[PDB]
Amino acid sequence: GSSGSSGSRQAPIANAAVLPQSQGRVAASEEQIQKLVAMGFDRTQVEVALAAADDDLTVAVEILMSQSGPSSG
Repeated sequence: GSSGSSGSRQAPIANAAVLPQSQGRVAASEEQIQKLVAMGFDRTQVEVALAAADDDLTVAVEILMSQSGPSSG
């Protein structure tokens, strides 16, 4: 028959880079750390991400999920 399904477009692929120094203000919220920590993340990881995320959760989560990559760092 027909399998249908035919769409999907414009998706946020790859993480967004962030230059050091300068950009360093409050943002990370406890609610988030918990929303992440609750999921099974580490406060630190949440913060670190939340940072690069720019106070973003939907993004941070992605970072938390795919934080440790195939590299030492």
